Amino acid sequence: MLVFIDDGSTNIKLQWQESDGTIKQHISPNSFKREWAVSFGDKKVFNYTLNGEQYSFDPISPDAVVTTNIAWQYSDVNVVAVHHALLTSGLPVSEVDIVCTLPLTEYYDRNNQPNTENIERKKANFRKKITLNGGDTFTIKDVKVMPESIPAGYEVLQELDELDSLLIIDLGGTTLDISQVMGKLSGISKIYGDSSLGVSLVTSAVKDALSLARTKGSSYLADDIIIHRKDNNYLKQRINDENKISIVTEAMNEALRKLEQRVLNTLNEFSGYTHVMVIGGGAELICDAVKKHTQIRDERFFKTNNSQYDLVNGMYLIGN
Repeated sequence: MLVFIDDGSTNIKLQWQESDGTIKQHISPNSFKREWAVSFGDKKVFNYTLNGEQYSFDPISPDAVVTTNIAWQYSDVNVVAVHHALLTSGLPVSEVDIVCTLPLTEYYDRNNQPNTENIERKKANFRKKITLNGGDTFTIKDVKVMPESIPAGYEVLQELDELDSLLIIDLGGTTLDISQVMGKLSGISKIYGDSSLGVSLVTSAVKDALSLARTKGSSYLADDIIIHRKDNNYLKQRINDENKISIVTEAMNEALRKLEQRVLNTLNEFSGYTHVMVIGGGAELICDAVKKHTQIRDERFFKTNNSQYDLVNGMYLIGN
């Protein structure tokens, strides 16, 4: 069994192909604590032992998900989170070969060449043996690693000429990933990552202009205000105050301009691309500005955003 794994900063997504031919997907949390979870036998608990330390699944509010850092990708918890996903996936316990991920700037070095040191370190991490109290665990055999953003653009790359060059612009909640890839994924010419640029720049500007609480509830409100920014009636309906509307609107417009400018300034470091692709949760917010700035023709511009499984699905298409 070959399992494709998107072990990102907020959760674990799996994709694999069953005996017949059906493609299955699964998502699991990244919430684990460094201690034994006790049960009086009333609720289900997962107690693990990895290198020496013990760990347990720590179920928390789907509203308090913690975003992890780069170092997390080489930790014990990373390994436990993957094994836990396999255990709750539905797959039968067994030996499995896997493909996991490393962030763009971790997979590649500043010379745009694959950083062998990091990749090998990622692979060695899954060699640690794991046990589960009260049951058995999967056994990870072969481990391959893929960079994060690029697989999401494979479907498009597949139809490009190897001499063609695709500029993949991936704007997320808190980060920006840009990479120039040769047609059919026949090579990489340049990679660029910014960890302080994302949709949050606009979201925080909105939360601040409304004095919204820190609750995730205000996050949804802010998300909605951004989504429906051009529909003044939607807003009047939401924010009850013509004055608040004007205030939130210009704070939002100001934040978006700064967003567009910062993204374009980074794009100014790339050159030689023939096709452009914009993806990520913030794709809608910069779509127009990049199209105008790159002056690329419509048949050479792509917006393949579909779902949260885009990445792992792309990984699947590449190495199924």
